[PDB]
Amino acid sequence: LDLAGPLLAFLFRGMFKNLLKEVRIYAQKFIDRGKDFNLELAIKTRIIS
Amino acid sequence: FIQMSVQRIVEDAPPIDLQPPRYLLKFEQIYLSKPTHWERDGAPSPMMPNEARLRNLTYSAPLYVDITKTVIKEGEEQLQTQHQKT
Repeated sequence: LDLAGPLLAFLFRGMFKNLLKEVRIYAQKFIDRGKDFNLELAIKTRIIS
Repeated sequence: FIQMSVQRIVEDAPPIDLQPPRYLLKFEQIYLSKPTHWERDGAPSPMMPNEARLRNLTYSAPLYVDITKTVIKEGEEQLQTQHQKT
């Protein structure tokens, strides 16, 4: 029986992987210049929420 | 789930690898607080379930994670900058 904990863990793994994927994409696009990198604008809280 | 599984999911995720200089991202620990409003002026306030029911709010709590960012500039010094409560 899959209760709230396994159901939310399954639901959350993919969302966290999507957050990592978007951080990778944005960071790569911004670091192709090689200038700098900042985390706080590279993380989209809306994904998980 | 909240106590074990979120930490396990965050930790078991592979470290982000990126690149010239090379950058690595690691997630150290997660922290959860009591449910709180983000009121429209930004002011914190504990949100009661009755108020969440009445105002059509969502009874949720913010999630913070410590992130360590290591930058390698090939100069033998890899600078790590840790960020608390991201």
